[PDB]
Amino acid sequence: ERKYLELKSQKNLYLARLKSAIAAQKIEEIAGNLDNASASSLFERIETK
Amino acid sequence: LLERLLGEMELELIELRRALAQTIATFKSTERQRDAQQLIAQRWYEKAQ
Ligand SMILES: Nc1ncnc2c1ncn2[C@@H]1O[C@H](COP(=O)(O)OP(=O)(O)O)[C@@H](O)[C@H]1O
Repeated sequence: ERKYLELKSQKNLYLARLKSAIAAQKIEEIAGNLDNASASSLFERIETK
Repeated sequence: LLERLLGEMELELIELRRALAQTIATFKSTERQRDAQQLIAQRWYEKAQ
């Protein structure tokens, strides 16, 4: 029982880190960097249009 | 044939007109891209001053 708690007290902490990084990856790919000039950034794709 | 042939000819010409525009886009796009790099080099040169 004492060993049981030490696991649960950390599980929530790991999930938070996982949700933080996974979201960060999602945001960055949509960065739409203006410098790409290759349509990889959706903004520069608009500029070409 | 004469009526049919010209109809094909007119259809082709606009396709040429559309394609040539895309060439201009890259010609302008790279030129804008070119100016960006030298600006960065200027920053280092200005910083080196
Ligand atoms: N200092 C920089 N930081 C980020 N991106 C840059 C920098 N200098 C140039 N770039 C851009 O990064 C892009 C990488 O090319 P590309 O493979 O088309 O994009 P992606 O990395 O999205 O596949 C280039 O098109 C270029 O315009």
